[PDB]
Amino acid sequence: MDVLSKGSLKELLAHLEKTPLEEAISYRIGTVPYQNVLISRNEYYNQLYPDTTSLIDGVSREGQRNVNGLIMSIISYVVSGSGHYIPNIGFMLLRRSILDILTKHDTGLVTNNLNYGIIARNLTVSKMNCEQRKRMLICFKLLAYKDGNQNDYEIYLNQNIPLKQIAPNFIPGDMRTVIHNQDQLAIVGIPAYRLTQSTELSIRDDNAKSYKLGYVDWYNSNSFLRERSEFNLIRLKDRDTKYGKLNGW
Amino acid sequence: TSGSIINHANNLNKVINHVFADKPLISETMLKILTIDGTTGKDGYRNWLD
Amino acid sequence: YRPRRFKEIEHTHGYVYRELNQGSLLPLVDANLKESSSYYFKKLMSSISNV
Repeated sequence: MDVLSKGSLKELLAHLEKTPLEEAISYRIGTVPYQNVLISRNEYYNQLYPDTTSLIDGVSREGQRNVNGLIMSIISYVVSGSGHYIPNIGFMLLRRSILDILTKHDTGLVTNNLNYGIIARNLTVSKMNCEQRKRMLICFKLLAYKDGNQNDYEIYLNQNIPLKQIAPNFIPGDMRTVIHNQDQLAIVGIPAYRLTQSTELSIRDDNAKSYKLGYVDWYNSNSFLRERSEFNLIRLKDRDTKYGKLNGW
Repeated sequence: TSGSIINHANNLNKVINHVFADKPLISETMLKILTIDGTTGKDGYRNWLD
Repeated sequence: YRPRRFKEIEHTHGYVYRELNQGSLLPLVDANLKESSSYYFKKLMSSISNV
């Protein structure tokens, strides 16, 4: 919910710096990812409604124990709000931030063998919307810069024409590029249209609307932080600053 | 063709008063909506015309 | 300190002419240390003496 609310590149990377890896990993068993299932949608149909479960749903799924599953759990958390079930990763890796895993070699995780095409296909890039594809491409660029695979990232964009048009423009080592970026990455937000307490047909759409309706409740909740009215009560370390720089950028 | 949005809406209300002087309820109701809309400023005046 | 509530127009269309460059006072302090220190100590002492 909090990760889906971020609407700018600066906010997204700032959230990932303060968020540990354990938030990406889920400890609920879930179900196997790719299955043709029948779900109940009584608002629309009397018969059961066919659908296919996927990894970018908002509900936890079972994940492979390899490094591929860990990266695929991080991206699903960013684009869908929930991760997958990969237990016994370890204290050392789980305490690191999401940005450290994606960008830093000191974590101890080796990810240079990853194939962006296979990861995108397993994440069902075809079913993703524009904001979801932009968020995943941000994760790919950070991984490419960590492994020195910038050339491979560019070629993968050349093969996929729709991905090249929406590819965010920022150098993963320079903070000046992040501040200038004006891409809108928000998935949930205050809706200008009429939003009703109604169900959706597919699993992805229904789960997304739950976060959208939950965010509205979160926005008016006491947990939400109102910068306009309570800026002085925020701690100085985590207070918003114009000259905000990620470490090493 | 000329003039600001605020002037366009305010002068229209005065013409409504002159045209509908026999029925004063129209201008009073029209000005009730403008009072709430106009608090935002020029953006609120645009909403009133919309 | 109680936060100030700005009007909705000012949040959307508000602008301020401010010069935000900060000039150092070191050239005055470093050159004249005895004079600068004595002036500020005297001003501070007068305030604290009335607590």
